[PDB]
Amino acid sequence: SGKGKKKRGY
Amino acid sequence: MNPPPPETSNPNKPKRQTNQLQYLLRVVLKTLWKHQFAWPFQQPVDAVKLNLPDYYKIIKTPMDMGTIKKRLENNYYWNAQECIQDFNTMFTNCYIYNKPGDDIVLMAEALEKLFLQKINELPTE
Repeated sequence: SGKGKKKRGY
Repeated sequence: MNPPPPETSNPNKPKRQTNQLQYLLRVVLKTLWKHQFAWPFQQPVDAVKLNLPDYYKIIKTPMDMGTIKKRLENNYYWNAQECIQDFNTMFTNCYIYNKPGDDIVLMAEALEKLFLQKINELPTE
């Protein structure tokens, strides 16, 4: 139901 | 399944260059595109890859920055507001699908703040 935790890009 | 992505070129549409449209590509899109939170918004949401089986039950107007970029580049938009509407749709899609406080939502909120700062200086119509 969600996309989860995200890392940032550069 | 995912739907086909939104259309990005139509050779039968009339074409115009305007300061507003140029600014939307060269300042607004470019600034958001390069941001460290941009990557989840640079292409259509792939609900198959991301295992979001309910995504299109609520997201009936998908939008993303890859599509907006291509639309600008192909003179798909006539009125500046068409492009602004697409950015806004991208944000509001995120807020109706994803739980408040999820990382994607906090990323979209930061991008939307930046969008509003750049749109503030849009050229006049």
